[PDB]
This record gives sequence, structure tokens and C-alpha cells, in this order.
Amino acid sequence: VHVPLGHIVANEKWRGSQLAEEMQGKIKLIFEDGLTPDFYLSNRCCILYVTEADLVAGNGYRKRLVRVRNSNNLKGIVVVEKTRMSEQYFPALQKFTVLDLGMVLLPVASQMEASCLVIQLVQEQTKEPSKNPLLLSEPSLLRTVQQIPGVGKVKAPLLLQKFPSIQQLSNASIGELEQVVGQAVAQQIHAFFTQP
Amino acid sequence: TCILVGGHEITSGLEVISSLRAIHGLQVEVCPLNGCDYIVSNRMVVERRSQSEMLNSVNKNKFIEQIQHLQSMFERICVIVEKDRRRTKSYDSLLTTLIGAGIRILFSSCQEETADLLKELSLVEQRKNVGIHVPKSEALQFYLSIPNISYITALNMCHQFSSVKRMANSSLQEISMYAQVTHQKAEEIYRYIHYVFDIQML
DNA sequence: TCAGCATCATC
DNA sequence: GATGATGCTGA
Ligand SMILES: [Ca+2]
Ligand SMILES: [Ca+2]
Ligand SMILES: [Ca+2]
Ligand SMILES: [Ca+2]
Repeated sequence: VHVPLGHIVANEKWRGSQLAEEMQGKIKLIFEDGLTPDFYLSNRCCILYVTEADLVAGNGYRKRLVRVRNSNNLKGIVVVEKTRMSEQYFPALQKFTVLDLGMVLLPVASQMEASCLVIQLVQEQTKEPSKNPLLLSEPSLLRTVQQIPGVGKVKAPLLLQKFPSIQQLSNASIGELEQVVGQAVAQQIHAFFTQP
Repeated sequence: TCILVGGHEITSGLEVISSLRAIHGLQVEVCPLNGCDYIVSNRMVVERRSQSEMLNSVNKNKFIEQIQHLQSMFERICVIVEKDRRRTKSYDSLLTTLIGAGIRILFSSCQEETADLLKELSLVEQRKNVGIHVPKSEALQFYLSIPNISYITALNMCHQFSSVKRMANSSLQEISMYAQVTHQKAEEIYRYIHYVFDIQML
């Protein structure tokens, strides 16, 4: 389906719905018949809207989720009406949708809530993925060296001055360790690195 | 399967933990996880969050920072949004942000439900061959200090490396295999253990 | 030999 | 998450 930027393609059955009317006062809706999903947010990303009556009716809604899931060129987002009436049927739907099919699931209480949430999704979809806030080792090396038995804040920097990487420190003989620490601590360090 | 539980969840999710223990064939280990609520596989963390805390936008920043810290350690993240014992723009924005970064979201009505979701996640992780398959403590503390390594990856290191020296001289591919981590993660660990320390850089 | 150093238990 | 009280380290 062709979805121009800043537009939502909606299934014709949504015409005159509160959902469509609330969206149409914020973003351009294009209506199209013969569509499996309820809305397309982009060419490849679509919405499958599961009503309170679908959820209470049984598992018939699953057939469509499977049909979209098995589409190579499409990513389905499931938006479900989770209300006082439907909520007992929600847990089995979430298991199937998210844990079985691996599809995104979003509950809403109402078409009014869905409208805000769908706009948020278009807004997310439209920005540069780099504006998604989710999309020097020396102080750490000191702390790592401090985990070696016998080695505190004073011996750690002395050890790293002479054996400058973990690998090199790991390979040091007792004789070489004895250039930096005493025999007891040289023995602790070496045992720490080499014991099974 | 095995799930690791952050010690701090004994305060906030006592019933999650007892519900987990009530599931036959689940090994439940509570551990000092440092922030992580649940570890459900070698590669996946779960953040349990109250819905009323997700709804308030003064928490939005702290929540984002906790997810950033989780991304530095784990390849996969799930958020479970749990109802406490009106829906906002901040909340919607959080949900979509999570979706854009591929963070999985689940919705729970109670602590008993959360446990059942955690169990289900570990079962699915298992079938993806990333199940936790491991049970000295000095060596664990050492591995745990490697930056951006998870508690499970550190435990894998303890259990699969016959000595600490053997681990420090491991190739990139050995770290990846024995620590059970992505190529990217094994590279970061390899670079750390090879990093040439220079004092004047402090 | 004796401060220096690491360590951890107790604020 | 900090002292600092306690006993090992070390040439
Ligand atoms: Ca037509
Ligand atoms: Ca130490
Ligand atoms: Ca010496
Ligand atoms: Ca939490």
C-alpha cells in the first residue's frame, strides 16, 4: 500500500468512526477498501485493531494476525481494546501476539485512546531514528585490578604501571610481580590468575 | 529453565518471586544484580515498571537512563508494565520510543501475572538456544568489573573458563563462545583486556 | 620493625 | 555509600 508521508491509510470500515474522526482532526486520513489491516502508518507498517467484541467472541481474530505475520513485506502492530468487559481475555491474546508471533501489542481502553496512540506512532515513525534517545578505560582498569585479592587502591596503579593491560598482568610470573609487590601478594595475584 | 532475580525485587516484588518459586521446573536464583530486575536468558533482561510511575513524566528521564544502562549490557530487553496494588502523552511517547528501539513490551495486571510472563519469556528464550546453563567468588567479582558486562555473562565466564589467565588470553571468538555473547560484545571485552593503561590519562 | 596497606563491618 | 577500626605486608 502507498502511504504518503504524514498520512494514514485507513480501512473504509473506519469511516465515520470516533477513531477516524479524532485522527482526521490532527493528520490526513486516506480511506481504502479491500484491506486486511485496519490502518497503514507506512508502506510496510500496519495496524491490526482488535475490538472488545472480537476479544470476547473467541480466537477468530488470530487468523488475521497470522496472515499479516506471514507477510514478508509487512510489520503488524496490534492495538487491542482492553476494557472492563474484555480484560479477562487479554492475557491469552498477549501471549499469542507477543510471545508466540513476536508482534508488537498495545492495549487501549477506547477509540479515543487509540486515536492519541496512533498519532504518537506516526510521529515516532516519521522522525530520524537518531532522535530516538535509545538508538576511556583507565578508571575502570583500576577498579578491575582492585578486584584481585591483596590489591587495593595503592597496589592497583603500581601493578598497571608495570603490567599495562589485564592480559599482561594475567601473564606475569611471581618473580616479575615481586618487582612491584611483596612475595605474599605476588603469590596471591599469581594464584588468582592461574588456579583451576 | 533458570531465571535470575535482582535482590532489590525482594522489597518491590515479593509475590513475583514466590509466584516464580511456585512454578515447577523453574530455577529461581536471587542475586546482587545492580539495577537489573530479572535476567531470563544469556542475552535478555526484563525491567518491571509500575504503570503509575510510567504515567508521570517527571520519571520519564530516569526510565530512559535505566533503559540506556540496560542496552549497554544486554542484547534484548523486555519491559513489563505492571498495574499498582488517566493515560497521558508522556506515557504514549514512552511506549512508542521503546517500540522504535525494538524494546519488547508486556502488560501485567498483578505480580502473579508478571511471574507467569517472566516464566513464559524464559521458556521462549530457551527455545532460541540462549537459556541460562550455569549454576570461585573472587573471579566473579573480577569479571563483574569488566565494563558493560551483565551478571549472567560474568557467571558464564566463571563457569566456562578454567582459569582467569585462560580468559585474558582468549581470542575474540573464544570470548564469544564461552561467555555466550555477540561478536560486538566479545570485541568490547577483548579490547578492554588488551587496553594499554596510561596513568597520565586519569 | 612500624607505617603502610587492604579489607570489611558498622555507621 | 562513607569512614576508620582491624590485622597483614613488606624492604
Ligand atoms: Ca474499491
Ligand atoms: Ca581490592
Ligand atoms: Ca618486591
Ligand atoms: Ca523495576
